[PDB]
Amino acid sequence: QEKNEQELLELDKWASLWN
Amino acid sequence: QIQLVQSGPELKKPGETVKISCKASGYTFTDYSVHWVKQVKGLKWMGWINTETGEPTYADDFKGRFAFSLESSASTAYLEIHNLKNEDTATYFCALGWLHWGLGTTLTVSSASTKGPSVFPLAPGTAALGCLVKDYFPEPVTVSWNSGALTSGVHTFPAVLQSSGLYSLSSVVTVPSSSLGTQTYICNVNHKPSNTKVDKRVEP
Amino acid sequence: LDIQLTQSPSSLAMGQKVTMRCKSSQSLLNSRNERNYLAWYQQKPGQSPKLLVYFASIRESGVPDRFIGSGSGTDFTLTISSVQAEDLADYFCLQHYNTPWTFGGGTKLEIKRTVAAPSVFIFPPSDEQLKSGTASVVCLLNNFYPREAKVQWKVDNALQSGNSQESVTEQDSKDSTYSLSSTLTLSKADYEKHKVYACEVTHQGLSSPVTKSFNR
Repeated sequence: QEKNEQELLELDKWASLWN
Repeated sequence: QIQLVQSGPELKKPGETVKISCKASGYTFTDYSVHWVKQVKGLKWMGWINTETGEPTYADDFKGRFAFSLESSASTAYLEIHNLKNEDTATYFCALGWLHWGLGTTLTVSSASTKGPSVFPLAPGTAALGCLVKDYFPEPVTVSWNSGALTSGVHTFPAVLQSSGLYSLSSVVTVPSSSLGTQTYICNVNHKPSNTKVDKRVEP
Repeated sequence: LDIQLTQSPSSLAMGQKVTMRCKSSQSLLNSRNERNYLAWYQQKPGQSPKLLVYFASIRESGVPDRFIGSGSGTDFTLTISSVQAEDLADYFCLQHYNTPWTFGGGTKLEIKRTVAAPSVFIFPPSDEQLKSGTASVVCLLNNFYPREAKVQWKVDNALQSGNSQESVTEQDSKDSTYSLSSTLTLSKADYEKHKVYACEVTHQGLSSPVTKSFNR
C-alpha cells in the first residue's frame, strides 16, 4: 500500500535515469 | 551500493590530449546515462552519453574538442579532451544522472615548468608579519610557522594564479608589538613538487 | 530556451532554522509521473556533491531528516531544521527536466557572529624582491566579519584597477572571522616612477574608510 507507493517512487527514480 | 571511480589528477600542457575514466559498479551500466560536469567557480553541464547505444550528446559550449566514449563490457565511461586549453583547468565529474556523482578528476593545463617559490618577508598593540611565497608551479605549497609551534592568528591564504602563469600566496600572523624584539618568527615553506624547502626568518 | 535557475540567498549564517530557495524559469513538473525534476546537493571543498533530496521533496536514504525539500512547478525550497557544524558547506539546486541541465548559483552556509572590523596593514616590497625587477605590495585585512569587503589601491592618489589580486580564508576555526589579502604587482620600473602607496578599506564594522600607506 504505502509499500506500493515506495516501490513506485523507486521505479520513477530509475526510469528518470534510463537511456 | 553505487560507486563511480574516476581517474587521478592530470597535469597537461596546452595542445595535448587527456583521457579521463569513470568506472561504474553496483548497477546495470548499459541501462542508465552517464553525464559529465565541469566545475571551475560554478558548475557547467557538458553533456551525456547513452550507455546503450554509445551515442554522445554535447552541450553548446563543449562541441569540438570533447569526446564521450565507453567500454561497456568494462562498465567504464571516458571523457577525452583534445587540443587542451588553459581554461580547461577544472574538476571534471561523471555522474549517474542526478543520482550519484563521481569523486571528480582535477585537470590542470599549463605551459609552465615545475619551479620552486621565492620566499619574501612581510615585515615587520598588535603587529602583523608574514611571508610572501611567490612564483611557483605547480600547486601545492604548505606553510607553517616556527615548525608548527605558532598557529594562533596565522592565516595562510589560498594561492592565486598570477598573470605570469605562476602561483603565489601569502601567510601572515599577528603578534603583540612588544614581542617583536624578543620572539623569533620563522615561516617554513614546503613545495614538494620541486623538493624546495625554505625557512624564512621574519624580522622587524 | 535553456532553463534558468535563480538560487538565493548566496549565503546565510546560522543551531537555528535556515531556508534557501530556487526559482525556475520553466516548470519542472512532469505531468506524466507528477514528479518535479529538481535535486538538491551539498558539496564541501575538495569533495564532490552529495545528493540530499530528489524529486524536489524526497530525502535520499541516510540523509538526516533535518534536511527538508519542498515546492513544485517553478518554486522550490530547501530547509535545514537545525544547523550542525557538519552542515557548513555549499548547497545547490539542479534541474534535470530538460537538457542542458542547469544549476543554481549556490548557497554557502557559514557561522553567524557579531560584526568585527578588520585590522589593516600595508606591506612594502622587500628589498630582496626589488633585486629581481618586480614589486609586490600587500594589504592585509585581518579577522573581520561579515565577509563582504571593499579594497582600493591608490598610487600617488591615483585609483588602481586591473593590477591586483585578492585572496580570502575560510571562516576562522576559533573566532569565525575572515581575513583577506590584496596584492598589487608591478614592474620595478613602474614601481619606481611613483612615491605614495595606499590601500583603502571599506567594511560594515568601520564608520568610514580606513587607509594605510607608505612612501619609498
